[PDB]
Amino acid sequence: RQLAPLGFDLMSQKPKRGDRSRRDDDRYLFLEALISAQQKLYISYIGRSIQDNSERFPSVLV
Amino acid sequence: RGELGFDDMLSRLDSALRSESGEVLAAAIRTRFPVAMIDEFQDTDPQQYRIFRRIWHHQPETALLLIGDPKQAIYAFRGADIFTYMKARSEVHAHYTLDTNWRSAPGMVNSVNKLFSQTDDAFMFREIPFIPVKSAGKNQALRFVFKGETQPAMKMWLMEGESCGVGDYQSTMAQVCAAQIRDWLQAGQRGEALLMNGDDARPVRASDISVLVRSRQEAAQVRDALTLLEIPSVYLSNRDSVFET
Amino acid sequence: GHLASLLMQLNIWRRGLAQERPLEEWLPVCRDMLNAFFLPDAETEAAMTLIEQQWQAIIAEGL
Amino acid sequence: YGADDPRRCSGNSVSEVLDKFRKNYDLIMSLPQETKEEKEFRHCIWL
Amino acid sequence: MLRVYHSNRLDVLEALMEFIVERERLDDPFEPEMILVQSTGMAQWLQMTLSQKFGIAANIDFPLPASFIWDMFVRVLPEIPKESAFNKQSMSWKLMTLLPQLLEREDFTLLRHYLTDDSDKRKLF
Amino acid sequence: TPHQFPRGASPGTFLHSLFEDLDFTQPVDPNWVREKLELGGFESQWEPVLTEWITAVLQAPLNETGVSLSQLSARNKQVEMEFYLPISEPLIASQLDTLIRQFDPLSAGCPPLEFMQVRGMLKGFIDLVFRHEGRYYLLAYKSNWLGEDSSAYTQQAMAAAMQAHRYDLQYQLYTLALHRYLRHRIADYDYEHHFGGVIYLFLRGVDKEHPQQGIYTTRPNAGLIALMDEMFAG
Amino acid sequence: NLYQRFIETLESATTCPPGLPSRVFICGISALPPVYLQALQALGKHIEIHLLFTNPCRYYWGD
Amino acid sequence: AETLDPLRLPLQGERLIEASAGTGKTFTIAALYLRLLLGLGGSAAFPRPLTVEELLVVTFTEAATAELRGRIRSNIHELRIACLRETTDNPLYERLLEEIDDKAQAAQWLLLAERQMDEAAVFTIHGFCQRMLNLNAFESGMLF
Amino acid sequence: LLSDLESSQELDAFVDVTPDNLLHNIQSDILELENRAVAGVNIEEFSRSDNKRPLDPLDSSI
Ligand SMILES: Nc1ncnc2c1ncn2[C@@H]1O[C@H](COP(=O)(O)OP(=O)(O)NP(=O)(O)O)[C@@H](O)[C@H]1O
Repeated sequence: RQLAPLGFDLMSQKPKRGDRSRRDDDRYLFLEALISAQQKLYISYIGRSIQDNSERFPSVLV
Repeated sequence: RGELGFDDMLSRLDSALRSESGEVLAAAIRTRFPVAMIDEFQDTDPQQYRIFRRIWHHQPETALLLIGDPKQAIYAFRGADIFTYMKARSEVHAHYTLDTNWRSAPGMVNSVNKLFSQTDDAFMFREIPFIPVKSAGKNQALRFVFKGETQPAMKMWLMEGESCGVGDYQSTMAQVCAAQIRDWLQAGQRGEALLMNGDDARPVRASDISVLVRSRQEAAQVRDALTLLEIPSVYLSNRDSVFET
Repeated sequence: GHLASLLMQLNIWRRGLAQERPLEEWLPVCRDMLNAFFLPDAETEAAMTLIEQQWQAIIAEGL
Repeated sequence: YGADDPRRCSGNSVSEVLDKFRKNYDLIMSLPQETKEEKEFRHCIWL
Repeated sequence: MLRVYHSNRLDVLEALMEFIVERERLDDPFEPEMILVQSTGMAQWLQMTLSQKFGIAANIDFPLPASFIWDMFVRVLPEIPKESAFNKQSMSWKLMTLLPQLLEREDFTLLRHYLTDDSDKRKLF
Repeated sequence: TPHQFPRGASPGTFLHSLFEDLDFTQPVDPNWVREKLELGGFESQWEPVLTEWITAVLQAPLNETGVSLSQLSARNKQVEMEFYLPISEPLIASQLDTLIRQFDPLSAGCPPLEFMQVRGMLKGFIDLVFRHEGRYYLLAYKSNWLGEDSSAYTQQAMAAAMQAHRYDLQYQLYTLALHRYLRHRIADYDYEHHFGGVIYLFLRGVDKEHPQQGIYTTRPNAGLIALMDEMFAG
Repeated sequence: NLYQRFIETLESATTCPPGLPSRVFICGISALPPVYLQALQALGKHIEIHLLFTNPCRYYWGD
Repeated sequence: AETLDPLRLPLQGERLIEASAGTGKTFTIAALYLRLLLGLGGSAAFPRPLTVEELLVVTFTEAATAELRGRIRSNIHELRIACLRETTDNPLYERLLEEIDDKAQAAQWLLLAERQMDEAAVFTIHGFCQRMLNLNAFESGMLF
Repeated sequence: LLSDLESSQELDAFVDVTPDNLLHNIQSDILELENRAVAGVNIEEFSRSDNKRPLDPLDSSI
């Protein structure tokens, strides 16, 4: 999930270590989910739209 | 209400860029995106070109790549304009061109070249000159074999009679198209009709056959006659609502 | 007679809420509106209390 | 490196780790804090 | 001292916490245990596991790091309010008043162009 | 009057929230009661009276030790304690009701407990826990309108209400929870030595005229507590 | 403004200030601001703080 | 009008590329995207190498946008694999490899781009307008 | 940040993972900080597929 900065925030201009962002948070949640799984990991996603029979794509993480 | 719409989005961005503060806003967009590549540029509104010019016209260290084909400008009804495309074409000094067609068999390319070379200034615009294109070496082997006989790349089905009405034309052509698609499907189900790239081949499925129509009623007239032969078909531009069934 | 009694209220309040007011004048508005327009019940009392609590919190921060 | 040190509780199962910690709890607590240079040296040796 | 416990799995950490709680007992019975968690689900899991191990889990405070840090400010230093004057909710209504008073300034010129066309202080808010 | 005060879920929660943030070692403030009545939305007419009533609660004596709620300092009190109690083997109503009837007469008076098998955790919020003379106690607030007269708040009527709303099992589980918590925390813990009993405080029942009306005190049998602990453990 | 004063008070404190809890646990938190870490480091002298950090990698994998 | 060679096309100022149907207008977008990511072409190249988030691509329809994004992802992956193996079976990738000076750094940049491909700035005109309005509501004068 | 703390005494309590599954293989690769994927730079490395790890067909961890 993407939530861009306000645009006049000064932090995102010159970031330092420890600054939190939603992108890094979700990318690390995906790693936590993998590490915490003890027996089985199940991953699903929509491949083709039911309405138009188009082609969707999986996340860059998957 | 604090709402917004597509045309309202474009108009508001244009107004902002035209206002006094828009200059600053321009940098905000220009520093963000140094290089921008617009595709399908033949369909362009005056607002969109004013925006693109305001942002990327003469500032240094910022490129702009316009890619478009004026012969394909078909969205006039939607607000697009070919005249603004030609204005942009005049305002740009450099021009680049692609020579070879990589899409279709050498038969279709020659067919189109011959059909558009009949007259001079076929597109009746002096700024839209037509030139013949050459097929690529990869497609030289493409063929379509029907019942053991290679079919011509393009086939015009002429209706019979002197004066034909619009409704009679529509009904007769829908029926003829249905019959021909049924024959193609029957001959492909037995492995005869094959789309061949050299030695490789594959039968003609009901999916690879597409019927291009202009209007909705036209598509429905096609679909009814096509279902009369118990042939499955779907209309990709269908905007009907489920609740109307 | 009941419907015409509703609209009358809908009239009065639509004239009262037009004018801008300071924050301390906005305090009794929510309670008066709730008790005038609504007759609470066992289930709705929770929602009405939540409404009053959030309204009071907003105006309390403002004050 | 550091296997003899009571701090390290790395083991093959949860129970082994818990027992290795439980046996040397007092020894761990009593030990003085490691110097920052020692910690960096240990992490460098492990790599 | 500040001791850091590294573990690839959470159960080891939770069992270490269990053993440390059992080894060193709190003198006063009414003194609540302090455990910092940023999510309620983590606190729920910690409670359900500690109760399953010890027999009961109670008097375990679960404050957020910010709330805990402010609480420690309150206790170590004198003349500190219960709640900070500068918070996210109150700075809103303070800036709402301060902004019209500062539009005349040169530095806020851009802001003026933003706040020129507002009618019911929507942009301001 | 307190007896004619409005009742319900929200009035009860408001009455409890009053004591949740009330300081016992200080006299009641009129402005604070007025602000709380403004929050609840009740009539301001109650503000002069309710304040007095609150003091009647704080100064009312307790079990024969004679403890006043005002005598409890902030260090010897714990308000709204949340507890988690695991139940490993399935809890059968029949296998528990028999023991509760054996060791408690209130259960013997009532019909047998009826509920489906449950295995898992048990949650609960104890209203107040406080220690006096190195002896711990359990205090539970109840704002149920037993009757219109003070006679409905006597010992027999309070016991009847306890039996009707099945607060017996409630305070029994609370005692099991407190027992386990004290055994966990207090080094060298003993039930008889350190436990002081259970106190149900009926707010509206509290009257300065009669010391017994409003308060109820009961101590669960140690054998019942031990057998219940063993049952819930395995 | 309170951070530096809070750190300096405990840094120069000869004895443990009254009212602080015996020990603290920090469980389930994989991200903290550097200032909170400085405050907890200064506070660790008087009272013990146990950080439970779920670390996916065994070796040193940061920088 | 000149014949077009994607590697030799200079990327400075305004440039118009016009051609008939099925001539590979869309297909050239990927080659230009790779050139921009790696900063290739010498004199014809951009002054500095760029990142995924700094390249804007504008398409007509949403489906075309998704197609182009997926295809650019695939091309970045294949070119990175080629840079790692220093050999390839495609003529375009072969010419690119001939043009690349250092292949390890190129593979590193391509890896970063492949990881940031979720943030690829490939929009339509209306989506571009909406996104620029939201990201710059302060300058444009809109609501947040 | 944690490494940069001066007055910190840290002990490591890890639990080794046996690579008996695909999921356990991935978790062990993450835990041991080692790379298993084969790029195929060498022609000899690119031809043979033995460099990779065997995957059980019945395995359905991931
Ligand atoms: N250099 C190339 N080498 C190989 N195949 C190519 C090349 N350029 C284009 N193609 C193929 O040509 C076909 C159509 O190319 P495309 O990029 O759609 O041109 P186009 O200008 O977009 N046609 P259109 O969108 O109708 O104007 C696709 O199958 C491409 O894979």
